[PDB]
Amino acid sequence: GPMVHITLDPDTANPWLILSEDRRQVRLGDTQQSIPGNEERFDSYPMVLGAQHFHSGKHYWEVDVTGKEAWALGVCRDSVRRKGHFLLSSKSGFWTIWLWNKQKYEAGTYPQTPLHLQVPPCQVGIFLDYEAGMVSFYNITDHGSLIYSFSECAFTGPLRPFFSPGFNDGGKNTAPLTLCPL
Ligand SMILES: C[C@@H](O)c1ccc2c(c1)N(CCCN(C)C)c1ccccc1S2
Repeated sequence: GPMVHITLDPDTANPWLILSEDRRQVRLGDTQQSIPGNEERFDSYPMVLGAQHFHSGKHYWEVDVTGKEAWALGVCRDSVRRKGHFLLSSKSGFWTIWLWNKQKYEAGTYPQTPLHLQVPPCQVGIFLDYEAGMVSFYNITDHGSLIYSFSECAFTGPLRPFFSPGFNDGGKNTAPLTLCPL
């Protein structure tokens, strides 16, 4: 079925991230880790990919975001740029939504789309339909209501799950993103 056990890919993880031993949780650290500058690693924001690659088909996973003031979630092309600054944009191979400033939910269209959520999500579901060209986000706290769906996505090659537990801010947003057991 579509549900997939996601694990995080340590080789992609920005040095400001701390991954759990089981690679099912990620949080912001208070200082940068000393780790390699390999080509796969995101170097400018606290971002990490799932290890799994999606070439086709339907895939679903859930993430716990309880109480965090910021986070970003979704899917991206494996071929996205890893080094440097960029726009988390569905014009650049990212299909993402995010929260920042405790209450500002946005979809990563270009320009960005403000999202009005009646029930702040504590868990988010991400449904990828490769052949349908869609990435859809569901509010598990609100009986699975639709947060946002990207459609007409140009998918070529493998996609990857995408995560950020926040940006660097001073160490306030310290709780992890946790991949829910399915
Ligand atoms: C504009 C778009 O390209 C972009 C790129 C990288 C990131 C974000 C947005 N934001 C939202 C803006 C935050 N900023 C004002 C300090 C994030 C939200 C949650 C976790 C990480 C991030 S990093």
